[PDB]
Amino acid sequence: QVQLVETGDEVKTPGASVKVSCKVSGYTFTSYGISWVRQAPGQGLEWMGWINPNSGGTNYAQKFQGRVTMTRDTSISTAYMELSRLRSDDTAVYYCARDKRYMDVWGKGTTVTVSSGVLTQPPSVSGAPGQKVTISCSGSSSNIGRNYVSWYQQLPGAAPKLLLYDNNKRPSGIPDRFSASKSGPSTTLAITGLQTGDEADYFCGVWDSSLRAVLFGGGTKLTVL
Amino acid sequence: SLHIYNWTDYIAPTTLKDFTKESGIDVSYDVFDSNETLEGKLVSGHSGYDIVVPSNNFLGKQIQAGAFQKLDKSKLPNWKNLDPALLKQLEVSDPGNQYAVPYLWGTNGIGYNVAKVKEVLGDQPIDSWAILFEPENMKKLAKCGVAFMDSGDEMLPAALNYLGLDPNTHDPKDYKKAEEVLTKVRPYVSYFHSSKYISDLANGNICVAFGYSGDVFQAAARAEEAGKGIDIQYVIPKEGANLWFDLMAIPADAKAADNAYAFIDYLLRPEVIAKVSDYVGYANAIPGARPLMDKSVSDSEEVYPPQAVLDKLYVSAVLPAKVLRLQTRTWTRIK
Repeated sequence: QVQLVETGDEVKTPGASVKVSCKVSGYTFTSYGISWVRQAPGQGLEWMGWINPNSGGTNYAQKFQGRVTMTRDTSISTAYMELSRLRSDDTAVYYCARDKRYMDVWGKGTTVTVSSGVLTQPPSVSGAPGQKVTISCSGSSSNIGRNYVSWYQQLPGAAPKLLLYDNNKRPSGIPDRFSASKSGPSTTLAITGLQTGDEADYFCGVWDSSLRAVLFGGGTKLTVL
Repeated sequence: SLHIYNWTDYIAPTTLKDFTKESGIDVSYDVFDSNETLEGKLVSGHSGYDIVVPSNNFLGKQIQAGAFQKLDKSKLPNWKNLDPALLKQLEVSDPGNQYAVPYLWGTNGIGYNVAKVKEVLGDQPIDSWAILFEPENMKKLAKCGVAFMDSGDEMLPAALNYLGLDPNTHDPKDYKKAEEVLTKVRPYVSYFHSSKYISDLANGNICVAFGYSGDVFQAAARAEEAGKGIDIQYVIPKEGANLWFDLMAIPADAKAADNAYAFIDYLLRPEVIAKVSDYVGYANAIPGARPLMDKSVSDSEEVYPPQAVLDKLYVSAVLPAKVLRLQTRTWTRIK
C-alpha cells in the first residue's frame, strides 16, 4: 500500500554531512510532491524543503538553502535530502511526507544524532474527558490569511498524522469531533467529545507566500484528564 | 503548422517552444484582450485560427451558431485527465462537452496598490465593490488612477451583482440602475481597458482596477521583481463576483485540425498545465497538476477558492440575443 520507508539511523560529527533516503511504495511516485519535516527532540515540526519528483524542482526553506540539497532517483522511486554542516542543533528525527499541498502520508522518520561541540500558537491546553477545547494558530496575510491550511495530530512517540486539510476537511478516519474554523488570519481547531486517546501535539501548517516555506505552528500539547 | 488565438498574458513563455520542440509543429500565437474581439473575428468567419479560447458564456452562443467542429475525442487521449465535475458544470454552454476543452479558469475582482490606497482611503477595508462603484470613494481614488475593463460583459454584470440585482437579468429596468451607477463614477475612471492595467499596476501608474484573478497576481509578481516597494493585492469583494471558465475550441473553417488536437493533448498533460498555471496565475482543469504546482498558486484561496466563496459567485449565463444588445447599447452609451 501507500507508504514511504526511510533510511537507517545515523550518528554524525559537527562538521559533517548526512544523506537520508526515502523510498515510496504503492503510488504513482512522479504524480505527487515530496516534503521534508524536521523535528528536534522535545520541540516542534519544521519545514525544510519540497521537491517536485517530476521536474527536480527544489523549494528550500530559506534557513537551509546553502546547506541542504534535495534529489530523487525517479527510476527507484526515492528522494534524498542532504544536510551539509551538521551542528549541535540538527539532532532530530527527519520525517518524509508525500506532499499534495498538504502531507497525507508521512514516513516513519529517520533520526540524526549529531553529538560533540513564525506562527503564534499557544503551548499547551488541558481538558477533562467529555468537554470541548480549542487550539488557535495566528498568521498573517502572507500565510493563514491567503493559503489553505493543514492540521496535523502527533500522538505519543508517533510520526505526525494528517488531521485536517483544505482549511477544514477531514481525512477518512478523522472523526466528527475534529473540525476547524477560519477567520482572517486565524485557524482554530476544536475537538468536541474530548476522549482520552486524543492526548497529543497538534500542529497547523500553512504556506507563507512571501517567505516561501510551509510555516508550522510552534505546536500545542494536549493533556486530557 | 498551427495557428492559435488566445488571451494576453495567458501562457508560460516556453510552453510553445516546448511544444514545437517536442512535436515539430511550428506555432503562430495571436492574442486578444476581450471576449468581444475574439467573437467579432469569429463572425468575420474567415479568421484562420485553428484554436480559439472564449469564455464560458461566449462559447455557448458561438456553438448555437456553428463555429467549432465537434471534438474528435479519439485524438484527445488525455481527455480523462480533466476534472469530471468541472466538465459537467460547463454543459450549460456545451452539452455533453462536444466542442470545447477547458484551459484556465478564474474569477474577477479588485486589484489595488495597498500603499497608495490606504494613503488616499485610510484604513477603510477594500472588501466591497463600492470601492469602484461609489463616487464618494472614487472621487479621491481618481487622483491615483482607476481602470475599468472595456467590456459590458464584465462591467455591467458586476454592477448588477453589486446592488444585489441578478447579474444575469434580462430586465431593462435593472440595467437602468447598473447603468446610472457606472455613469456616476465614470468621471473618475482613468480609462477602459481589459489589459493595460497589469503593467500599469506594477509600475505605479494606477492604484486600483477591475481585474482578473491571475492578471493581478501577475501584476503583483511583476511589481516585486522590479523591486520598488509596490504592494499589489487581489480581493474578491464581499458581494461576490464573476466566476468564469475559458475553453479551447477548434473552429470549423480551420485546417490544421489535426495539429490543433496534438497541442490540446499536450496541454491536458498534468505536467505542462502546471507550468502554464504556475506562470500565468490561473487555476487549470487538470486535477493531477496541483500537486506539481508552485504552492503560492496551487494553495491560494483566491486562485482556487473554496465553496463558501463560490456559493456567492455568479456564472455569466447564455443571455438571449435580445438582451446582449441591451448590454452593448447601455455599455456604448457609457462609452
